Amino acid sequence: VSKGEETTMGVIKPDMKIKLKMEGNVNGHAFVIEGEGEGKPYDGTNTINLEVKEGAPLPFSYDILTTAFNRAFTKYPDDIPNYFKQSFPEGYSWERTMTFEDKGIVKVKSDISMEEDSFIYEIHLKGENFPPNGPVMQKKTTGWDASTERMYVRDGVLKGDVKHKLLLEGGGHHRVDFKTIYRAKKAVKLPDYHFVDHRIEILNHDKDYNKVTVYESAVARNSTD
Amino acid sequence: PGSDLGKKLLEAARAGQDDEVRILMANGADVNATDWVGMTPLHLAAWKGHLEIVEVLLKTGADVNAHDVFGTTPLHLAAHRGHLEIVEVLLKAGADVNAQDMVGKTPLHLAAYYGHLEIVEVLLKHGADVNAQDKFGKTPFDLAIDNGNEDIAEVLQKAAKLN
Repeated sequence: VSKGEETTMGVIKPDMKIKLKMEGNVNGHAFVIEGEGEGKPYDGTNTINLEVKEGAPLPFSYDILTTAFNRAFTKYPDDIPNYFKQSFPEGYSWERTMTFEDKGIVKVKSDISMEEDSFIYEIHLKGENFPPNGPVMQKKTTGWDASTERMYVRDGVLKGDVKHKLLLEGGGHHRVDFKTIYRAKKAVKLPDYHFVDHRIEILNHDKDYNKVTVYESAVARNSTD
Repeated sequence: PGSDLGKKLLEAARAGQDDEVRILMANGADVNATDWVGMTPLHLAAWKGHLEIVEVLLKTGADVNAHDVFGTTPLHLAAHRGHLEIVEVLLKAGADVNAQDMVGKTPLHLAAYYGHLEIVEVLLKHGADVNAQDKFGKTPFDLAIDNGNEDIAEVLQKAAKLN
């Protein structure tokens, strides 16, 4: 364990559980999902098991939800200040807009807190203007490509941008731009410009995606690296 | 429309910097400045529990019934957090006691879920609908039961009796 990682070992353990609830409304359809999982914050991995509690079956691609289901689960080198791990135990919140190539839009916010050895998320997600015959409402997506999020400070908080690609049945893709604001609930040491490389996948699901397992890996690095 | 003073006012309300809020308003800040998820200074002051700032924002023209992109009003936020005096001030200023958010929840749903009995009683007194169903068919009573708020559940069950 490195010097920088040890500074938060008192609060964020090498294994942490996850509990979450999402209230959502996509093209007018309301739903609730609850999740439980676990991850390794210093390895940058996390796994969440999700269940649709209200509004089943979902009439849209589950992929527009998966990146809403916590950058505390990011491997960070010691020379890049770790905005997310520093924020705990108090935690942080984030706000995000995802703009889709066919003018669908998702707006989502999340509150990330900590209780004992668990992170707790409260998520609200709204999707609007998805064309009914587009790949989101027709459930013709396969998953997200690997991505690189650009992290940089503005207005005393951390911003993250992703030029993303939603992969489609048949081999095509759908451009999606992510913009996120991450707000620590206390003063932390702020990082310079850097990257976070992501890979998110659905490992398992039942036919209607009422039950889904999501996995994500995330690693921070400098642009030179 | 977005403005530089508006952005600073949103941040001052978000940060609970009451004196800075007053300075910004004095210099023309738009009291109804709105961020990219629909939050206004009144939303933020209501959530943070800063009663004096809620009052001056309402006095200088803040929209008491503004909703964010998830359908949440300042009254929702104050009922959620248990801010009794702010709930009273918002209602006095015209807040819609039965406003529903994007999943159909009213302020009474939230007060019941989060266990704020005094707020439950204030909302009821001003005509909150005890039988209101969210988009999943659930009433405030259901949410009080779900979260083990038994005293609130009794208040709501008694109030649901019709004649």
